[PDB]
Amino acid sequence: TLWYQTNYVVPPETPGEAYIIAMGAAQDNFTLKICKDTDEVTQQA
Amino acid sequence: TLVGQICRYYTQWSGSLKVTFMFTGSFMATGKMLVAYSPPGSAQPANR
Amino acid sequence: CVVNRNGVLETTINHFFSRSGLVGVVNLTDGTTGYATWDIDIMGFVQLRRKCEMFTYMRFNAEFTFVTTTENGGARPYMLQYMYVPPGAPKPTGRDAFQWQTATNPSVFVKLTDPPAQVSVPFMSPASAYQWFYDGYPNTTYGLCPNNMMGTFAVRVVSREASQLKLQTRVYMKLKHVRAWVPRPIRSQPYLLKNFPNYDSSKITNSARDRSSIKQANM
Amino acid sequence: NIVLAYGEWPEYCPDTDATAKPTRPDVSVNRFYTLDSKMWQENSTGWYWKFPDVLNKTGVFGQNAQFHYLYRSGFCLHVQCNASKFHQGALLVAVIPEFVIAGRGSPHPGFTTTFPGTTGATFYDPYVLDSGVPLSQALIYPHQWINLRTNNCATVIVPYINAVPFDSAINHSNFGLIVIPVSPLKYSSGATTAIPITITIAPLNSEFGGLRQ
Amino acid sequence: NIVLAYGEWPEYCPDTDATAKPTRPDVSVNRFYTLDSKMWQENSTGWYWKFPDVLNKTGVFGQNAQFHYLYRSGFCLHVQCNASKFHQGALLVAVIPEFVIAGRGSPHPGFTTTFPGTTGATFYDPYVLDSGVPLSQALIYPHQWINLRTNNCATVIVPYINAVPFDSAINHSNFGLIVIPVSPLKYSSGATTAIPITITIAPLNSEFGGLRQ
Amino acid sequence: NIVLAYGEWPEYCPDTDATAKPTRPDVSVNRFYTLDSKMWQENSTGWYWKFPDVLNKTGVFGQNAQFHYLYRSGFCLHVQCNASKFHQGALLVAVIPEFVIAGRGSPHPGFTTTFPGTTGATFYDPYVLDSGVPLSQALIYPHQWINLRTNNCATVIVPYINAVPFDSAINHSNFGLIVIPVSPLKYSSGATTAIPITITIAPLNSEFGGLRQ
Repeated sequence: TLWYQTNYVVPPETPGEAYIIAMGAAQDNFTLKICKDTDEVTQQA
Repeated sequence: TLVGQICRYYTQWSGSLKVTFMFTGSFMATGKMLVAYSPPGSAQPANR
Repeated sequence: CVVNRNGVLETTINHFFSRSGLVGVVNLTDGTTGYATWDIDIMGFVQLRRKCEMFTYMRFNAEFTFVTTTENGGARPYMLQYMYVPPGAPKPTGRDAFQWQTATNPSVFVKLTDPPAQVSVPFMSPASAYQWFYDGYPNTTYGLCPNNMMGTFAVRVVSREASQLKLQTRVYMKLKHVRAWVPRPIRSQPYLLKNFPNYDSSKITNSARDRSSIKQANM
Repeated sequence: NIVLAYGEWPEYCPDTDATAKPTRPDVSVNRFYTLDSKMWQENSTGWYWKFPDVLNKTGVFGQNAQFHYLYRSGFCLHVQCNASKFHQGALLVAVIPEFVIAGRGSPHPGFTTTFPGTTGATFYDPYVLDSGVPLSQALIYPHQWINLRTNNCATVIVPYINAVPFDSAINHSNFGLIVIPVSPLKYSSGATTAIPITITIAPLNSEFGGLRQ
Repeated sequence: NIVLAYGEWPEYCPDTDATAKPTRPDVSVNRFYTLDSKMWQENSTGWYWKFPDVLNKTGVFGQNAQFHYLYRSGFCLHVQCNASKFHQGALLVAVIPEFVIAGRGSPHPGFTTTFPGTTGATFYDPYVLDSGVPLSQALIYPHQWINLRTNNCATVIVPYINAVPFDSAINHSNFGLIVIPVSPLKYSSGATTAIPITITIAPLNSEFGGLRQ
Repeated sequence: NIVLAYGEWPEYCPDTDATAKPTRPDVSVNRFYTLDSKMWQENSTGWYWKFPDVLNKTGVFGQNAQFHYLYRSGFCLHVQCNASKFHQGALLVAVIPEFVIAGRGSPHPGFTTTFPGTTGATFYDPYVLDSGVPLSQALIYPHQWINLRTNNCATVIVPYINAVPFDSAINHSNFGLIVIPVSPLKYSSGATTAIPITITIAPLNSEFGGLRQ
């Protein structure tokens, strides 16, 4: 989750909106297993 | 994301993930946030 | 539920291409041409196309298998011919022309009742590796690389009599000693042309389905 | 600070064949070229270039890429932007090898669509990079964030990534440079509307071989 | 005296994976819990329990099996009964792993049929153990006779018998404890009718990992 | 930077009497609790809390102060506030032992007047601290200025100040934390009206002894 602890404080003459992007990856102990063909692509030829 | 794509192959998987946030505001502003994780047994929290 | 780890023998790049799959279907129908040509291209189905465009420079041998049936199922004994054309030689035109008796074209004579044939092809490009993207010009001359020509097969039944068979032949493909060089992200949009990445920008598919709002984690 | 692509430090020829011969130009060609500076607004959408196509018909290096048909070099991109502390928004610098503009509408693209010249071209579909590739996965490449509250430079060193160890410098194109505004730009009223973006390019170890005319 | 199941002396984790971490509780949880005591009569038929299901919602250990979803422990069952020298009959103490109540009448069993709670459930078919298994062959398991002319205690130590080295403590169930009166009880008239049976349970080397709420 | 009250570095029991025994909790209770954040305006007047009363019914520490009737700990208050460089005004952080709300109007105070709970109470007479004590003399105590042009943190370490070396954690109250805006807050128009104030509390060397229920 992502809660608010204090409302966003601007100085005067500053737009009071912003954006927060989110990034993700995997650590080093990440393992896999039995192969399987995919599902997202649908058609053929 | 990419790690959400190759896991559509490879029927089972395990490991640890990190999540990185970053911010796109002006230099003057300042506000605190709370980034909380919940354990996978139960539902999401309700209050602060 | 799962507490232990697993191995790294299966996530490697040699195993990621190692198992074999279908790539092509041809039809003979001798009654009436009497043969069937087929180009060598791994960009036949979208399932193998979406995997192999995760990279940009690959280097790999290959080995094929020809598995044939009849139309009904009864496999009477005959004798076929699977030829091969290295890139630069002219393809066959009729079933009895003089491109079936040369010495540069390796032939494979196999019956029908025997177990299926098998043959491997070495790496055949003047470059150090193949390319799957080529920016420039060697309108229609855009993006056509002269360094992916690999050859044909030109299946032909062997007779003097013009037998009345109607056959279907499948081609399976396996890769060996694969070394891939640089990565790139996976294509999301569907395909329209066989050799161009065009994507019909009048409508764009998204990468995630929608939901109710941003405050409800339950989808 | 700097981001070195793939860990190379680009070098000269590895004692190649069919050179007896290839010249090594002096510091008359190792100078910081500065291309033109665009303008980035509230509703702007992106830019890209091509290499070594934006350096042609320009300077001393223009007088060697059109009279030689063997070529090899490595570049040092130095993207810099200038803005005060009352603006916001974030750019994205990415150096992608083998950059192909696809084309739209169910129709091959034109000449100036794929070879822009010095003034770089713009996008139409920044969400799918005009190749059917989502921007969410687009950070496998050498990337470096320009974020207008922390830093104002982004230095990328690019080696020679190519299959054949000598290619031409007119028809082929090694890579491209995309700059995509991920965040929209907002600012309080009264201040400057446009914020510039400038580039700086310097060749590292350029070789040449084989002469024309 | 004591009977040690399968020769183990249960231990901690064997340096398991996906723990950086797992806590080891103090002697606040290593105390002798005492469940309720049933009554055994002339026409009684049997009892059984489940582990670790009869220890839930109870004590400090109840406040860890419902806020952790990784679990591992071993138990020390101490069955004791008290009767004077003018009564007769023999019990049977058996600790069976993977105890499944089947169900009867040619029809799945209910919730409280298979998870009894603290007050243990009774049988209906003591001859076939409610799983189609005859009691004549039922001494492969760790067993220990309580015989009312010789001894009055039966101590069983049970290690952690499980396939996955960490399972949950709510849905899964490791084993069960059956107590079957093989002999009927008879006694001369005038004396006490009911004879009690009490239990004692103490965890050995309980671990916990992963927290909820 | 930090301000250490009276020069103590709080420690454990000095080999006390009537302990054979008292437990020392692990790092499950040594985590940074964060209370709620108030809002400070142009006409606001003050806040205060009580310890260890604002930590009850909260977390793991709530599940030990209501099942033990002997208690001893020391706290680490970490007051922090966030405001841009166009605001002004100065706070005051003071940690006063034995803080008594008196009551007004020539009439004892109520329950929630003297035990506030997590949301702290406000003043009515900030000039005389609701005890008849002037604020001009009120800096004998451990104090630390938060001044919005220089610094934004104020760290106070408090030892266990008490007469009897073990007291209860429900009825008695060790000390309190007052935050008084000495300067009024003014700011030019158009900017943010409210400026938050947040707290952070972490126990140091908490002991417990004697169990209930």
